[PDB]
Amino acid sequence: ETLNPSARIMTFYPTMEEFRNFSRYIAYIESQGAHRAGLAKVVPPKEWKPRASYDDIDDLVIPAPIQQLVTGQSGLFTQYNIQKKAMTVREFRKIANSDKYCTPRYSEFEELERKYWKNLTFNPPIYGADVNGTLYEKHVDEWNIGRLRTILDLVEKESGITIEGVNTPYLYFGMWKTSFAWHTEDMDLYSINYLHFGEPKSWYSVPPEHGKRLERLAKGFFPGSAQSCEAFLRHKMTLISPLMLKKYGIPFDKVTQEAGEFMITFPYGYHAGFNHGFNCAESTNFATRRWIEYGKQAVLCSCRKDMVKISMDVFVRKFQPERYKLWKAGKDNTVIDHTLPTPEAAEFLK
Ligand SMILES: O=C(O)c1ccnc(C(=O)O)c1
Ligand code: NI
Ligand SMILES: [Zn+2]
Repeated sequence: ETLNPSARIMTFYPTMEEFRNFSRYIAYIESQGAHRAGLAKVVPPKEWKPRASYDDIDDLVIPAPIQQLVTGQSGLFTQYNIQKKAMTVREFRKIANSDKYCTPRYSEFEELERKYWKNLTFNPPIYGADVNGTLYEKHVDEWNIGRLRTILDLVEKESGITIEGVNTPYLYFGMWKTSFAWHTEDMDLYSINYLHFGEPKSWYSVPPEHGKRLERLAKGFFPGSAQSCEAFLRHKMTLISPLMLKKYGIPFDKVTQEAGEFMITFPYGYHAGFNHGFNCAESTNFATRRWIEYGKQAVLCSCRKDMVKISMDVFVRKFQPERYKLWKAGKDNTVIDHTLPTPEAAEFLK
């Protein structure tokens, strides 16, 4: 509880030697208290690239682009998705850069941020979100989102189950004012986000240790949603402005991600944000030993079929054998300490 006492978003510039073992570097950033913010930025070494170029992708199909209709006022919004017809990246980029949807002119990011919160209910944009794929070359051995080699691999290993976007990669083609609503990951997992190219993506984050304060507040503002689902934030429809969070005393931080940067999110780290203009991001979830307890305790959406539920059985039997029978008989009373680094970080703590 002494590392990163302010729970602020940290940034890391590893060398190529530090960069190589993905799981070990996550254990390192946690030894530095990065997980306390819920969100960390890792800027990869200059010589690292995941792809020779992106010249060849115009013909790539976005099967289900989503028009984002936002309704609300005074810092509180609900985002509704309108599924559009499939389109090629070529088609998507022409719409993104057209006068009707392009990024407005601005000086500071604080200026663009005001325009985002002022305008998010007007001129609904299109997000090429949740596209099954990867833009990593097959030989890329470091921080390859298609194969991170974390203990999350036990899901597919033990059961054969693949969960799209969770243990497989997703691409996201943004335009100006496209959004991701406030959410934690499925099963309160970690996630990795790489911005392959284009305009920036801005992020807000609430520290895991304060996640419950955010839920209590969301539940107050959206009482119908709360009555009808145990975890409605997981619908990823709820936008809440940082001025509202400030007004109700929720600690949050912000950060802008540029092309070529990774963002890590941590178990129970609520995050939200928006794209600045035409870009492309890739992400997936992953786990460390610390996640197992979060997985066991995650409150899952109780109202949608096709919602992600992972069996924790394999993880408890393997990594917590002494609590297995207790947990099974429904008696495992463990309280999560959000400040604690993952066991794998021992190495870096003397
Ligand atoms: O679309 C995004 O940018 C984004 C960012 C962070 N997280 C998610 C998610 O679906 O968890 C989506
Ligand atoms: Ni996310
Ligand atoms: Zn639900």
